Amino acid sequence: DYLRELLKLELQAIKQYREALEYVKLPVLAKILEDEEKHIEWLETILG
Amino acid sequence: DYLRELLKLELQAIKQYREALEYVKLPVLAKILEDEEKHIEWLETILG
Ligand SMILES: [Co+2]
Ligand SMILES: [Co+2]
Repeated sequence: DYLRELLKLELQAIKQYREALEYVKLPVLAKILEDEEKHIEWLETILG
Repeated sequence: DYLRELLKLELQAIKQYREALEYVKLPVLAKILEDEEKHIEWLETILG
């Protein structure tokens, strides 16, 4: 569950860095974004 | 605004990752703190 909630905060993180990338195209949001996709997989493996 | 939002997210995040890293010491989670630690760095720069 805590793992699950970080699984969703990370999820949320994705959708927002997504939109914001969409509107300001700062390369840097780009890189963090990819780090949150990672956090996801790390989470998923740990998770269900 | 979206910048402050992102800021808040990661501050949210950094906070739970810590408790989680607290309750059970899985190096993955700290590996994720350092990431969220870079992002906040970066968010701060964009925020100047
Ligand atoms: Co993350
Ligand atoms: Co982050």
